[PDB]
Amino acid sequence: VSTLIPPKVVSSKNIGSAPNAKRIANVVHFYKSLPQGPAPAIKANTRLARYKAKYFDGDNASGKPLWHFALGIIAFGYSMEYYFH
Amino acid sequence: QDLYLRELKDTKLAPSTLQDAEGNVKPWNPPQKPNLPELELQGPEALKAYTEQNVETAHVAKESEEGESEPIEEDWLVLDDAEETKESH
Repeated sequence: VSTLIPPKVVSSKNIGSAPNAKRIANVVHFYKSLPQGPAPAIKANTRLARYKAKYFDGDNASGKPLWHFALGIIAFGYSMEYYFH
Repeated sequence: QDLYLRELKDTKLAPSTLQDAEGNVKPWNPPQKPNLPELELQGPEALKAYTEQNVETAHVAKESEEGESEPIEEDWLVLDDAEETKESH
C-alpha cells in the first residue's frame, strides 16, 4: 500500500542480538588491561628479598632450596644430634 | 441509340422515385420511407448501445485517496513491525 521502511530500524535493534551481549562484555574487558607488561612489580623487597630473586622467584624452581635446607641440618651437627638427642 | 436511351429513360422512371427522388415506390407494396430514414436511422445505434456509449457518458473518473492521512497509528506500528522483521532479517 506504500513504501515499507525497515532499512533504518537498528537504533533499537542493536540490543537484543547475541553479538551485542558479547560486544558489551569484551569492550569492558579491554580498556583497563595493562598495555605492555606494565606494573609487573619485578622488584620484590620483603624480608629475605635476595631469596625472592634467586630461587623463590621460580625461574630455577629446582632442588637447591631443599639442598640449602639439608646443609642447614649438616651445619647443626653439634647442636641437635650432638650435645643433645 | 434508342434501346439504351429508353432503358436510360427507364432508370429515370422506376428508380427515379426510389432514391433519385422521394416519391416512395410504385412497384413495391411495402413502403420505402419508414424503413431506412426513421427506423434504420437509429439502426446503427440499434446495433450498438444507446444513451450510454453513443451519448458516450463522459464520466468523471472516480477519485482515489491516500492512506486516509493517518500515519501515527500505522507508521509506528510499521516501525514496531520493522523491529520484528529486522530481528528476523
